[PDB]
This record gives sequence, structure tokens and C-alpha cells, in this order.
Amino acid sequence: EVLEVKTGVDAITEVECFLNPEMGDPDENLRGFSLKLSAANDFSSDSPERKMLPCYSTARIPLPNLNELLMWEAVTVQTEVIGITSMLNLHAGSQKVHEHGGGKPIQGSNFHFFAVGGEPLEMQGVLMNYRSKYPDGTITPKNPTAQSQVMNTDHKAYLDKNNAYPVECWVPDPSRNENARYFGTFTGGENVPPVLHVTNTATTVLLDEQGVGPLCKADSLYVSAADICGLFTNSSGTQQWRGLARYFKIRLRKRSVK
Amino acid sequence: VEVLEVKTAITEVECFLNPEMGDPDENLRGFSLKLSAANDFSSDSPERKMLPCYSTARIPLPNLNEDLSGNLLMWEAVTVQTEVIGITSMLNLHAGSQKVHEHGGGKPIQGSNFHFFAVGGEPLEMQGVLMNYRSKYPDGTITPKNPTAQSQVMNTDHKAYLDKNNAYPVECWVPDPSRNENARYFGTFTGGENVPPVLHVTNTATTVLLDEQGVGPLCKADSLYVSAADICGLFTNSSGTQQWRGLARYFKIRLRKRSVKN
Amino acid sequence: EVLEVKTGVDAITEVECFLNPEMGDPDENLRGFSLKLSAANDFSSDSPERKMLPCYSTARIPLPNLNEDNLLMWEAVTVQTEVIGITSMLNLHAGSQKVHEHGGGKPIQGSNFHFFAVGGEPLEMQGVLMNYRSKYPDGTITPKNPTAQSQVMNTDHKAYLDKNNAYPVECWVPDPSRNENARYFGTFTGGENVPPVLHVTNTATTVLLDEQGVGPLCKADSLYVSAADICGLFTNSSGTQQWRGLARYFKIRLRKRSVKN
Amino acid sequence: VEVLEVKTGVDAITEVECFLNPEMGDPDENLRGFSLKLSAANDFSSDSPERKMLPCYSTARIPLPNLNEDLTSGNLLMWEAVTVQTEVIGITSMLNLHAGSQKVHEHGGGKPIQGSNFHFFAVGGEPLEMQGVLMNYRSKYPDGTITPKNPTAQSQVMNTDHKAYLDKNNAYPVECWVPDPSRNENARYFGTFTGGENVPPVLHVTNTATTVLLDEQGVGPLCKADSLYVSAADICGLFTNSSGTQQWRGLARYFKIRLRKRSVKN
Amino acid sequence: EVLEVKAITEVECFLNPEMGDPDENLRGFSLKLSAANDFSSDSPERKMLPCYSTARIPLPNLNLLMWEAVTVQTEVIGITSMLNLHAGSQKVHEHGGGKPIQGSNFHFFAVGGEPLEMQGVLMNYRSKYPDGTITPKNPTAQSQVMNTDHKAYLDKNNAYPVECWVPDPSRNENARYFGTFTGGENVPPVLHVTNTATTVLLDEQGVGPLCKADSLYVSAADICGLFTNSSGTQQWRGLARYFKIRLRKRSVK
Ligand SMILES: [Cl-]
Ligand SMILES: [Cl-]
Ligand SMILES: [Cl-]
Ligand SMILES: [Cl-]
Ligand SMILES: [Cl-]
Repeated sequence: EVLEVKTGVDAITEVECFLNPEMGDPDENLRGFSLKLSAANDFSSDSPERKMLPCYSTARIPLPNLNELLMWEAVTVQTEVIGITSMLNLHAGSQKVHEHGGGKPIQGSNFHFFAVGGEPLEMQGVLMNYRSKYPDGTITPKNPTAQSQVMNTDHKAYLDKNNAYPVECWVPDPSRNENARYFGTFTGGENVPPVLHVTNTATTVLLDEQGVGPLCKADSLYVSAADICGLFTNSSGTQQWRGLARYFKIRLRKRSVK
Repeated sequence: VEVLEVKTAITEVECFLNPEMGDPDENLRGFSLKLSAANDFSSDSPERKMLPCYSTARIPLPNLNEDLSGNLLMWEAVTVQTEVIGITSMLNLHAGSQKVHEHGGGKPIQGSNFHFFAVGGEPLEMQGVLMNYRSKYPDGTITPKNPTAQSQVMNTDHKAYLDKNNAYPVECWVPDPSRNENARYFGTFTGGENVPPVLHVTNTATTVLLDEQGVGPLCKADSLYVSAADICGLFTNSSGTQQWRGLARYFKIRLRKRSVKN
Repeated sequence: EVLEVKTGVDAITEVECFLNPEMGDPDENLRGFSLKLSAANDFSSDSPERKMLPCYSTARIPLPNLNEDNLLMWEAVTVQTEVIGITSMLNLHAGSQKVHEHGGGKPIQGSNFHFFAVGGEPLEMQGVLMNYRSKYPDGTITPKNPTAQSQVMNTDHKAYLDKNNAYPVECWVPDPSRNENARYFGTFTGGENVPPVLHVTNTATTVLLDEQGVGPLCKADSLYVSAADICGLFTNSSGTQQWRGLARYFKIRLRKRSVKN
Repeated sequence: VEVLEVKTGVDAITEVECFLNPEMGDPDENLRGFSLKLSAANDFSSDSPERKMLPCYSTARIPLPNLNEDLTSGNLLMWEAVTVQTEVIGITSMLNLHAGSQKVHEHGGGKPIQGSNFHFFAVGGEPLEMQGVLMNYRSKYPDGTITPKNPTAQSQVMNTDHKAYLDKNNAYPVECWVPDPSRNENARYFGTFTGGENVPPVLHVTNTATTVLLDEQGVGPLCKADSLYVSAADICGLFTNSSGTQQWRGLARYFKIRLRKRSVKN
Repeated sequence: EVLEVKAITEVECFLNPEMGDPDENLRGFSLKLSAANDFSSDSPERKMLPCYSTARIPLPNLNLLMWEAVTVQTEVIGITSMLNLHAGSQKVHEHGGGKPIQGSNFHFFAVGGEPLEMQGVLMNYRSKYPDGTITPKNPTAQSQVMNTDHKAYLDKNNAYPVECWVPDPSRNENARYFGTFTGGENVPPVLHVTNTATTVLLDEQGVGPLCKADSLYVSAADICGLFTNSSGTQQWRGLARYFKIRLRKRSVK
């Protein structure tokens, strides 16, 4: 049902935004961090506190109104993580690596994820432990079974609320997202080094094999992210997730559709 | 089979294929039994629930032939989009895992991993290789028959079809590069105690299944076979015991109709 | 606004420079090093010394003024850039902590950041802090009136890289929302044991042209180079750690471009 | 080894398939694919490694169909190796952490195979040409190995005396020899060495990857006296026994080589 | 000025490493590493200091025609020698095998029509270098960053310590160079061999290094990592580098 790209004056636009991370924000002073991790809980008695759980970030961007078809088509995205050099602060609150040494860098398990779509990101739920008791204010797989630990097709959600869908509960659903592009990399392990690139010269092309990008339903663009950079280690040895915001610059064109 | 032109017609099929890590009880779906070792190659009797197995599913397709004469039509697998499902579940460092140190978070899943998928017009063809030819494998497993010391390198007697779900242990079998004329397979083994899992998800990645002559796997008996193994690494309990953790694999296969000579 | 490339005799020029690192320079013998790192300062009492904070390096390169009174502008088309002295890290005999009894010195290793930019105006920078309550020392330029939101994205923290050895690397990143008139490239690798990995070759050129074939255009006849090359931490025999930095070379090809006024 | 005439005629294709066994030392009948436990000399002056402790290059010569009815003709035909598909066989066998392995910690699983590894193959129309290089020129190598003759301290860097054909299976120690880049005009070789005690093995399998054997002029290895030469070394790393002893583990390598008939001057 | 391409020739060289060679039996190794307690008392011994390798390769005299270097094939020689874990090795644990060569490494080559141009940079300007080494003259604290005084030609084999000198990106108009440094005590060596890999030496204008006084210069440094003795002492290990260079005749005026 996709016809010609529409050219003419005002047939192209670009939108930009910064999406803040949602790492748990355990107090008024620790925006961008989670609560300290509390660990070794039997699978039968696993009740994570809300502020310990990083969640997916999401925002809707309104686009100039079109007449109902003409739709905005997302063609490219430029994206990077904002503030990566903040991790060179080894003087603030971090455990000394040895006597007389500097602080321990942020490191360990990390996840870097973004999506651009013409509708909210479609998610599939998978749990480490289907018996986890998730706290009020989170949205997690509803009424999970043992099969929820591998693949349970009942756990479908839209990423339709910021700071609500825990990263550990949800992945982008590859059986859906017909009208979105998503990219993520998970790296797990205690000593994993964060590796992050910035440049204003890199572009991701969002067109499929037929040269069609995401088409923006009701003239709205949806951006999604999760940038868990790794764990911060306090002098006590406690560990907290650290997250950073993500920048998006999306170029769109008008597309004719039936 | 003499392959003629593409019939201009197209369908997509999809499958979420569950991993078969052993499933030691009703609550540990996706995990193996704790890993336990024989002191010796001569007394090596692994329990069934400790052995991850290859996953496989048969996707039935409709017959395309009005007449069972001359030229026939077969379904041809052209592309696959595939992804491991639930990679973010490893960000749960609060459930059951050993502290990395006092007052620290849980130990991440890490260690030896294997990520493998195949798409074929017939069951995956496999070649047996053993770490230890004297391993005594348990009832419910299908493992190399009458193994010899040569079974630890290459014994051409060990040929099998991946013809049963949750029966062929990953440690005993590999895709056979000498066969699989009618399938495409892809795997990476990463070995070691502290190996970081590195997993990517994107709906922009497509594997083309066409060979040098532009022919994909042909569904000879109107069935398509998807095969997987996704051992993500070892989960370490508070106690120090270790268990394999596996994740489901999604498949989306584009098929077209291919004319062939009767 | 942007028109024809002025093609002709005298229409091209190459400029080169070596930009020194600004790692803190704690005394005149330790040029290229920071002061030893402090640690475990509660977030509420974190007052880093100036000499402990590596800063962005920057130079303004004046170009011939092509305008008496349509205008002509210098356009940056390519850059060749290299970190200088990477082999110095093979010196494991100067003041190293031994890796064990009878063993060699501990190499420089750990968190590193390799960054450069070429632009026709100062680099546009965005402030982000590990700890908004950090009290930065005199002679540094850091986010003004920071809040908890400064630990994520706070759009108040916009600055020009307009002073050498003033903008701490830990406080500032290139702003992806600006820098229309510059090209920047950085990689951050974090961790205690990260191996430095550095390449040299005189066969690598970066094209600075955007999609419409236009390079950075030198406003007020100035070319701006910027860098940060934190190689990792040097560990003394005492066990103290210090940032080590190296200089960065730039060779930029420029051409004359016609623009409208 | 299977030699299949895929096509007859001027556009004849022959596919040669084979599985080359590793030669890790095989210290007893039950430990096929392993070396003898590694033992280190105190120093360079009394370094006498045991035969079964030294992995060796694998090689085989595959005879091909005769092409030339008239040995008298102005032109003769040679088999030309155009492509190879290759992979290491049994990589998943390293997921066996239950057999004979050292616990990683109390109550933990077995230690995986890991550490220094070398993955190498060659396809040629004559034996692989090798150059000798030694860690320690004063090593006394055991009966059954072929190692550099009358080595000097210059043998620890480059000694042009140490030239050899890989002309015997399970005889040329991997630690003594490398492919010679000054020769091998009629072979293609590929190898990666990764050193260190915690190095993770990383091995890929696919039936979709083809290496093209043609040079810049579009010419593959030419099989002299109707002979195709395969060579390999696949040291996966070290297996650690419950005792703490370490042995090399090796795996077999599959080859599928596609050959065509090339006319050359008699 | 470079005119038309005029036929072809090939030269090859096995260039030995210069790791220090602390005695007649330890060719390809350095002296054991020692550390000064302090930057003010840093006097390394000559045999402890790996140096750049170089060789001048004489070319057929012509006649202006000049030899132009078009492609190079290069390979580090003897990488499998590191599978010897039986010779003088420290055990990784009780009953375990020997500790492999690992740690900081540098792999570098250059092909030019004249000697390689170098820039000096020091970790420690106050280092006192020994007789037989050529190191930056009148070093200052600026020698730890960029000091434009420190220019040299790689004109002597086994004289210019790797730790004092880099290729000069502001010069070398008539050479191509390539180097990777990987730092850290547990870095694994990763080395590839193949006779299918060629580096083209032509610039964007199609011109390769032109050989002055009918001479070709090859330069290398191949520090593979540290060898650990059973005592726990550590020595650099180096390996030879092969070069095969294809050259064509070029008319100058
Ligand atoms: Cl749900
Ligand atoms: Cl069997
Ligand atoms: Cl500000
Ligand atoms: Cl010899
Ligand atoms: Cl000098």
C-alpha cells in the first residue's frame, strides 16, 4: 500500500531530542543511577525494589500534521550516548582499586539499545526467574509461568509508558515491529569494559530492502532507548547501575500510501 | 532434483523455538541441572537433565501440485531473520546468583557459549564428535553408537538426522559440513570460564539462504526445518554450583514457489 | 548560501600542527601526566585538585583573509591525524610498579579516551557530570548551576571549547545537537585493566565533506582543532596512579569556497 | 577422502572432500586428539620434550584423475584448485565440562579448554614449504619428529638453512615450523595464532563460506603429478585435568575443494 | 616530477628483530626487565632495549628512470614458536604448563625510497640512555609530549630504541608505514599468516615510494610480548619480518 515519495517544498523535516535514562533514581541526588544491587535472593523470595530496576526510556515526537494518505517516513537516524567522558571521574565515591590507587571505573554488564518507529515499540517478555515479585509502579510480564523463563507468547506489550518497563523483563519483539527499526547489544560479565563511540558523521539508514522507512501513524514518531553503561562500585563495595541519556536526530520525508 | 525457474507465490512462516538446556525441575525451565564432573574419563555418566540438546521444529507447508506430472512446485526458503529472545533477562543480578564480593551485586551469566541456527528443506544432518569416547550417556539421549578413541577426532560412522527435539546433546554433535546440501547452518562456539556473553538484536538483519546458483533450501516433502542451540553461558548459584542458561530463538523465513523437473 | 568551489591556481592549502595533551602537568618534570588520583571522596565532599583533571586541548589556526569588503571561505576537505609517541609505553623501566617479584613494570592501562575534531569555529560542548555536587577548582570551566539532572541531560550546560587546558574531559562531551560546522570522532573505553590499542599509519585520510559535499567553513578565517588522548593510568612503584596523555598531529587540506552574504 | 566428478568435459569440476585428523601427540589409545601432559624444563640448556607432548602439522596427499591421454601433446591439462570450504569438526565437544576436568571453584563446573591456540590450513599443488624457527635452538627434539638441523642462536630468529617440505604427517612439530612466505607460489595458506593462558577459543561453522584460491592473475594452485595437498593445525587450547596437568586438545578439519582442468605448456 | 609508468621487479628480505640479544644464546630476546625506583634514577642497559630494524635493499642501477614500490607482502616469521611452553617457562599453576609469551606488543613495518623519518617521544625525559643507542638529544619535559627538536632518520639497524621513537606523520612523503601498539601485562599475542594478503603502496594519485640512489628501505619492529622465566624474570621476545616488494620503472625529470 506504499506509493511514491512526495517531493516539493516542506516535503522533508528533521526532529531531534535527548531521551534521559531511567536507572531507578534512588534519591533526589542520584539521578542516572540505580539503588544498590541486593543479590543471592533464592528464586522463591526475589522482591526487587523499584529503584533498583533500570527501565526502557520512550517518547512520542509530534510531526507536522498531514491530510488523511500522506505519511512521514523516517529515512535516517543519528544517535549517540551523551556524557561518556563522565566515567573519567574516578575521584567521586568509587572504591580504590588498591591502596594509594585511584577509584574503580564503571564496568560490568551493559546494554545499549535504541529504536525509531511510527508507533510504540512492541515488546516480548522473558524472565530470568518467573517467580520474581516485581514492585508497584513497574509493568512486567502479567501472570508468568515457568515457560516465561524461555518464550511465553502471552507476554506482549507496547512500550507505552516511560520509566515503567524494566529492561530485565522485556526485549523488542522480532515477530512484530513491522513499522519500527531497533538495534541493541547486550554484553554480560563482571569486568566488561564499556566501549562507546561518538561522532556527528555516522548515520543509520532506516529503509528496508524496498527502500521504505517506518511510516508515522497519526503524525507521531516514537523513540526508545536503554543505555545501562555498567556498574558503579562505592568504597563499601556496593554496586549501582549507571545510565546515560541518548541523542536522536531523525530525517523524515513525505510518502504517499493507500 | 533439477531446479527450474521461480514461479511468479510468496509466504512468510515464523517460529519461536524453545531451548532444551535440560529443565531439571518445573521452576528451572531454560536452565540445566547443576554441572558435576567424573574424576575420570573411565567413570563418566552424565545425568540427562545436565546435558543441553539441539532444538528442532518441522513447519508443515501446503502441497502445491495439482498433479503428482512433468514439472512440480516446491517451497524454497529465500531468507531468514533470526534473533535470540530475552537477552536483557541477564540484567537480573538479584535472583539466586553468587555475590561478586561482599556487599556486591550477583555474578552475571558468563563462560562457554554456543549460538547456532539452521534452516533446511529436511532435518539437519549431524556428525558425532566426543570429548571422551567412554562417556556413558543417559536414557532419553541419542549419542554416537559404538564409539572408539577415533570418535574423539573424526569417526565417519557417527551420522545422524536431528529428528527428535531435546534428544541430541550439543556436546556430542555438530552440523555435518560433508552433507546438508539442502540446508544453511551457522554457529559460533566461544569457550572459557569468564567469557562475556555478547548478543545483538535488530530487525534490520537478514540472512539470504540462496546458494551460488541463487537456489535456497527446497522443502522436498512440504516441510521446513529450523534447528538451534543457544547456550548463553553458566549461571552461578549462591552455593557455587553452575547451571547452563539457554534462550529461545525466533525465526522468520520468506518462502517462494520454485518449479522443479519431476 | 553555499555556492561554487573556487577551482584555480592558489585555491588549495595544507595546514599542520601538533596539539599537546593537557593531562594536568602536576610539576614541570611530569608534563603529559596528571597529579596522582584521589578516591572514595563521598559525593557530598568531592573537591578535585586542578592538576588531577585532564582537559580538552584546542588550537585556533588563523588562515589568510580572502575578503576586502558573495564571499570566499576556507573549506576543510580532509584530515590526517595520529597519536604521537605510542611506543613510549614500552618503557617499563621508569618508576613502574613491578607486576610481581623479579618481574617487569606494569604497563599503562585502564580507562582511555581518544577524540579529535576539525571545525570552522570552536567545538560546541554539552556538560554531563558523574556527580553534580563535585566542587571544581579555580582555572577550570565546568557546568554552571548544576542539578541532579546534570548527571543525565541538562540542556543548560552548553559551552564553546574556547580555552586550552580549562574544560575538564570528565565534565564535557562534543554536543551532537550542534557542531553543524565541525566533524568530531571519539571512543571511550572504561575499566581498570583495559589495554590501550593504538594504530599509526600515514595512509589514512578522513573526508570532512557532508552529504552535499561541503566541509567545515572557516568563520572569521579561523580553523579549529580539538583533541583529548588519555592513554590510560600509569602506576608508580608506591601504587599511586596518574593519567598519561600524548600529543595529536593534524594535517588538514583546505580549498576556497564561494558563499552568499 | 571422496573424489567426485561433478561434471565431465572441458568445464569438468572435481570436488575433493576430506577430514584431516589432528596430530596432538595421542599419548595413549584412549586420549586420541590430546597431547601428553605439558612439562617445563628449568632452562634452555636441558630442554628435551617428549614426542607425545608435541603437536605436529597434519597433511595428506590426494591423488586426482589423470587428465592427459597423450603425454606427448604440445599442451597438457592440470587440475587447478579454485575454491575451498573448510571448518573445524566437533567444536561443541568442548561443552563437555563433566569428563576429567578441574573444578573452577568448590562445587563449580569443570574448567573449559582455553589458552594458546593455532588454527591453520593450506591447499596446494605441491607439499607445503616450511621455514624453521625455534623458541630455544638448544631444544633436543625426540626421535620421530623432524625439526631444524644443526640449529644456531640465529635459529631463534631467521636461519635460511631451515627449509622443509611438509612431506610427513604427525612429524613436523607446530612449535618448530611455519609456512614459508618466500616460497609456496603454488599453494594458499591461512593461519591465526592466539597466545595466552586464559585465551577463549572462538570457532565458527557454516556451510555458506567459501575461500577463493585464485591469485591476482586468476590462477589457482596447479596439482603437479595429479596431486592435491591439504595441510592443517588446529590446536584448540589446553585441557586442564582435576590434577592440574594440562594437555593440548586438537580437532579434525574438513576440506571441500573444487578443481577445474587448466591447459598449460608441456 | 613523476612522469609516465615505463619493466617490473621483485625484491625480498627477512629482517631480523633487534630485541637486545643479552648473550650469544638469547638472540631474539632482551635482557631481563629492571625498573628504576624513580624517574630521576632511570639508566636502562643497552641489551634491555629493543630497537627498530632496518635494511637498505640495493636495486638494479638504471639509466631519469626510478624504481617505484607498488605492493608489499609482509608476515611475522615463527609465530608458532610461542607454542613451546616446555623451555624455561614459569608454570601457570602446580603441575600446569608453562606461561605463554604475553603482554605489551608492537607490530610495525615501513617501505620507503629513503630512510624512515622519526619523531622522538619519551615516557621519562630524565632517562639516561646507554652507549650504542641513539635517543632524543637535549630532552626536556616537552619531550614527554611533542618536542619538534627530536627528528631522526632510521639510518642504523639496532640503534634507535622502539620506546624513544615513532614514525613522523609530518614527514615520510616518500614512504608508507603501519603500526599497532597493544599495552598491558595480560594482552594475548594475535598474529595472522597468509600468502594471499597484499598492501598497495600507491597514494590516491597512483604514485608509490620512489627509490633514491637506487635504494629501497624496509623498517620493522615486532615485539611479540614478554617471556616469563621460571624465576619470574621477564624478557621481550621478538620475531623476524619478511618483505616481498613488487617495483616498476617510473620516468622522473
Ligand atoms: Cl504480559
Ligand atoms: Cl552413531
Ligand atoms: Cl554551563
Ligand atoms: Cl633444517
Ligand atoms: Cl634529537
